[PDB]
Amino acid sequence: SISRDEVEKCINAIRFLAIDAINKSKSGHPGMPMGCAPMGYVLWNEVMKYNPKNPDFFNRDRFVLSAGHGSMFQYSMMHLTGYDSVPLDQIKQFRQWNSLTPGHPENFVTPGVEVTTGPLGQGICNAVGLAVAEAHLAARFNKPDVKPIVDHYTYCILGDGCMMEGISNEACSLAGHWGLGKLIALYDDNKISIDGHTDISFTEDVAKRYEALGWHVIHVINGNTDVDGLRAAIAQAKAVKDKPTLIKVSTLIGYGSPNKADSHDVHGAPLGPDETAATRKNLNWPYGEFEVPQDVYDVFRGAIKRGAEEEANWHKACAEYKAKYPKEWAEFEALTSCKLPENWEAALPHFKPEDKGLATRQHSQTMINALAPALPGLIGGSADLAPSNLTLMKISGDFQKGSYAERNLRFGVREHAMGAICNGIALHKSGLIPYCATFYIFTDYMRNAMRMSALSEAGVVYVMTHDSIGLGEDGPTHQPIEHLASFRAMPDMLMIRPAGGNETAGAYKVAIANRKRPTTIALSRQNMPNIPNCSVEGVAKGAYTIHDTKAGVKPDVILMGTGSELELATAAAGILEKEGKNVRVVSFPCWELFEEQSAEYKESVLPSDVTARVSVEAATSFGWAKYIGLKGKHVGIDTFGASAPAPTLYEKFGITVNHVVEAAKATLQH
Amino acid sequence: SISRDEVEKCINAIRFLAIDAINKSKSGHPGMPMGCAPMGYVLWNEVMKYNPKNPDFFNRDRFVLSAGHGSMFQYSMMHLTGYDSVPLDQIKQFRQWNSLTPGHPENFVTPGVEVTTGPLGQGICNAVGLAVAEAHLAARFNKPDVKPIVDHYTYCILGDGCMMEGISNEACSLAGHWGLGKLIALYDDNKISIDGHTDISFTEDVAKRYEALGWHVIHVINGNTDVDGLRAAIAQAKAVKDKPTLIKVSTLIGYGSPNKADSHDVHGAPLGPDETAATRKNLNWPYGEFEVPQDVYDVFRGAIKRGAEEEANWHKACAEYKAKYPKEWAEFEALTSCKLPENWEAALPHFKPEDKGLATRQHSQTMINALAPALPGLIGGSADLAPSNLTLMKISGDFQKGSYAERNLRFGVREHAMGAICNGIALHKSGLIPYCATFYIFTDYMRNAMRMSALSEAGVVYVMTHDSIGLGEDGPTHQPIEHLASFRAMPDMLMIRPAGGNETAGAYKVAIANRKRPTTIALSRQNMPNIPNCSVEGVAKGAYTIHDTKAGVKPDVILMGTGSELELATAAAGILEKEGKNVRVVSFPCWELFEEQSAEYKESVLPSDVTARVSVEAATSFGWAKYIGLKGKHVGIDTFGASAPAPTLYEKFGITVNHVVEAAKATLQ
Repeated sequence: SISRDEVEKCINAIRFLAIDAINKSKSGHPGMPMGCAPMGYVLWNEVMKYNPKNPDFFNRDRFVLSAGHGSMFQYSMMHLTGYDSVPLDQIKQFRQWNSLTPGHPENFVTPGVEVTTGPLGQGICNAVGLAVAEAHLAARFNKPDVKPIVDHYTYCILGDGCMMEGISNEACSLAGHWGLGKLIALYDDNKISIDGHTDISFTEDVAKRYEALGWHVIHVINGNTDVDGLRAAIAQAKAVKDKPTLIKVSTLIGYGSPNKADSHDVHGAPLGPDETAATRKNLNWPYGEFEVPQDVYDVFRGAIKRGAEEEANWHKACAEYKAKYPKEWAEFEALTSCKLPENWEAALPHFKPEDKGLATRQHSQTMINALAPALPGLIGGSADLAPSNLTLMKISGDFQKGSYAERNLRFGVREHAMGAICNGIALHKSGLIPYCATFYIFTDYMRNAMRMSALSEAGVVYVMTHDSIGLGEDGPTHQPIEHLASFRAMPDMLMIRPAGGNETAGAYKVAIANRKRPTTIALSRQNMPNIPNCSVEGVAKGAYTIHDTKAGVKPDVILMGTGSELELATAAAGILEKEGKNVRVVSFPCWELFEEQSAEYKESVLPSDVTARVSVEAATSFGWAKYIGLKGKHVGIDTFGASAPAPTLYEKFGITVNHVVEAAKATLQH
Repeated sequence: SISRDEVEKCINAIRFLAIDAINKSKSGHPGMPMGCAPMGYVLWNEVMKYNPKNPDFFNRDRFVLSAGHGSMFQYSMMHLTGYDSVPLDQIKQFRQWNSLTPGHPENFVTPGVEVTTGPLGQGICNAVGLAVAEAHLAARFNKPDVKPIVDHYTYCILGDGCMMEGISNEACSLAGHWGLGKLIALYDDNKISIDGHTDISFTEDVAKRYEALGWHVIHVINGNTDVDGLRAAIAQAKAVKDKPTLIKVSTLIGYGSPNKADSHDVHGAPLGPDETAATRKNLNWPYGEFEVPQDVYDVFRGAIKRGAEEEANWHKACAEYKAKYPKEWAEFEALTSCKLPENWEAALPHFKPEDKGLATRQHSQTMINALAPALPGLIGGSADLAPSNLTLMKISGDFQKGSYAERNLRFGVREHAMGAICNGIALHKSGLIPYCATFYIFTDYMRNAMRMSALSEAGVVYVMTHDSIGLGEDGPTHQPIEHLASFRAMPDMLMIRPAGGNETAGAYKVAIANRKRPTTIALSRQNMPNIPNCSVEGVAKGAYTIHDTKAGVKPDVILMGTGSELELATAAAGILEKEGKNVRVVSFPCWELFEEQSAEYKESVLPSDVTARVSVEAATSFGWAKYIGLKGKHVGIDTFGASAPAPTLYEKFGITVNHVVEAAKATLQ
């Protein structure tokens, strides 16, 4: 198909597209793309299965750049191979306003970028999730007597920064435990990022750690010019079926640059005009700024016909599968379409006040088991112990090596990777709906992956038990206080705190409907009543009125509560009513959804001329002023907790009916 | 000396103290204390150097329980050996209100508990930092011709949960790289250690991973009864001087329980009455609830006399060192007293408006260099960032194997472990004042360690650059939005966002003064002016007035800003004044310190009858209603950012002088 000199020319086109883009932006990271260009050549021209004119081709191989600062690498490949999202005009707007070439790769901007990377380590974990999705669907759907309808590899390029982050060890431990033989990680072993060389903080035996994790390791000593060995390494990775593979590819950062190759300076600053001149000379490249030779395009643009044929062949496979297995095909199509099934929502049960109250962590278990039969894509699990979490799907077993069709995932004590792996599962874009679960307090371990769900529009459902001092004796290491505020402040993340059974159903209904935005649901250890007028529909409104003393009469005072504290507000209202006050009780399960309601709706709940307002929530008062104002009062806890039984903690910290009444009286004086 | 039989008796006394305590509390984790009891016997009765009547003995070995759910293990040991913080009556109040025996070990509650653990993985990291402290002080102060004045080991017990958490791989990578030969980690390898999960989720070769990280590894195949082998393992760990040692100790969780040993049930629920009587039977233990046999006390309480001797010997070594090295001794004593040097605060420079503006990340570099010569305990560094950041102390070099006396630490891309390591450095209680640094956005990687700083009353200074969309082109993966709010909400963490040089000095003055509470300082990429009336002292008030149109006259509108946005408030004030308004400008560098002021002070800054209020900050509106009210307006950004040059981002997102002016006009109604 191609000569060694024309491969070399193709390799250098990748290099100079990156270099010239970063010179023009005056911002960015040329050294990694210069070192990785040979891998890009092999991956995009010889190995990966994809359709550049259809980034949504179900059975494409997935590529993730975990080393996201090297974004000009991926954009160079995508332009070269004919993706319509990265024409040359977009290369020339790297890092500019409203370009499709942001500084770090972003799935939500650029068709053909699978996930969002940049924060180091996230990408490799997302790749693990993408491989889980492939393995799961392959196991559930492939039949032995016809061609496979699910069969693709997951490729990830990562560097020393990714290898230092603990999240990567977590995820790679899991990938080894699960035997994910279609995950292939290419490690850019170039001895750098931002503090000199790596002999300064990073002298561990990375290949030996990966063996310890259950990976197959292959060493490419010369990733600068050994294209044959890169091809051979990738073939050997494919022949190892039962373990993920790490290809350790030694490169020179900034390869080509006479003066700045193998330096820290080429990591995170443009080469600049002088050195770019010298690099063109040194690599014998006569082509001008952004000018890729036509023969190089005729090579890379071969991906267009090759991808069209791959996709046509997969359609052939699917037609033949459908012929023999129409029922299974119909299920595969309905799932992978990402359309939610007709009537799934009716699976959710309803509660009456007469139903004896349960903890919302128990309601949540009810919801998971109600939904799993209705939602073929529901998949997930815990970092915990589902005894102390209640998050298993009774209809399925445990996902493991040799039982990849099973739907319950056991992450171990790996919160951060669990989140990022879930991102990958959702962003496979095959209709899998990932939920994951731990104590709410341990959201602090996994905060960046959770933010990546919100940024990348990945509808992960975060099911978070033990939401407050209600957990009791484990004490303030385990008791959330700031956490609700922290997620309310986070853009594009729903933070739902249901009070009772209906609102827990309501919380899950919103979470499932939000395929493109994550939902965190804060759940109690302790029992709570089913309060009259709490509803499924009320959750969707974010805040809704559940009591007025007198219909049609403006409240004297508004009491707002959430979750386990809503009952303090309803009880306080009864007391205040007996003194002749007109009280409105508002349940506030989701602030974000209340802000998505009309002005008229928000005013109907919280009339602007009623400033006598109390909020109650076993969490900080921080943020509450948005609704309680300067003249209102919060009943909660703004300090850390303490180690004691929950009923003692509620009394000692003053989270009580009597304090709600006192506060209501204070706000009536203003 | 002691017989095998008397040892066994002592081991069982640990087991039953823990079991009986957890039965009474009806809450807790007996399995790990039952499996680790032999290690406890060896460590407390034979190996560790400590004074149970002086938990502040400078040269004590440090012990950290990383597996913090096993807290009754440590409390049992402390009680048996004579610590006055854990009398029997406190054993009987495990997990109760205001006891000295909280569910997880807490340094701020119980003298003799060194750090706060429970969140898995934190303890091993904090142990790395305690080892760093010891290695550093030893290298700075020990002299080759007299007995050392710094010489102690750092012991950590950790389990499968800590081993699965990424933070521990980060910290153990650093400990290997640094060759921390006085760190000895005892790994409770009790598979069924849950979660996860037996041969579910966790099948990696932990010993091989640790070899990869540069550790020496020892296997104790029978941690249930091989006391001789545990003794030998610890001796071998001490003989390896140039690597941290992992002793992999195979135990049966719940050892002694005939029906629930080696089960998930015994991990995190009390044995209960039936299984406790069975265990009493199975272990041939006749003694009643909380009854430690006197002959077991006479063994364990030997720590009193041994501890007094150890501490007297250390005092002897100190007298001999002082005789020959009186200057160096004076320095050691002043540092290790934890008292801050008189006049250290004078080291901070002052700025005036004609001084050309700089980025607060540059001001912070100035402050670090001003303080380092004045503060002998200043130590710290960065997570792969000191060129973009600017956080090196020019008076010292790089902490590494062979140069432990140096004060700049290079953590690599390991933000979470950096923070926990720093907790350990602080909580060595030897005067070291740790700072650590990264882009503010990456606080999300390290959030639990930061929260542990606040809970544990550790005075770590978090120096966080690139605080906003002012960073520009890296885009929304790197641009903080919710971060200021998230730290404002965190209990007992100061979140300071200085505007200009004076406030940067004032942020550092606050941070260093606070040896028992952490400070996070958010710093800009971009330059900003030195604004008139900004001051060191104003930062300590948290919010303060920097402009009024007319002395004596009540504002019509109050503009409040922080950091790089304070200039937008001052410029907007001038425009509004030219129209005829009276304007007050308030700088809001630290919300926490403002809330510590008197009601009269708060009212002096934010008069209650003036409700026309605008806040401006390149961050979310969330939280700001506390000061702007329902009628006020925020100029900021509540969405994620975007990848473009910073000036473009400020204009597109509406964070401009003109938007402050328009917002102010809207609030005036």
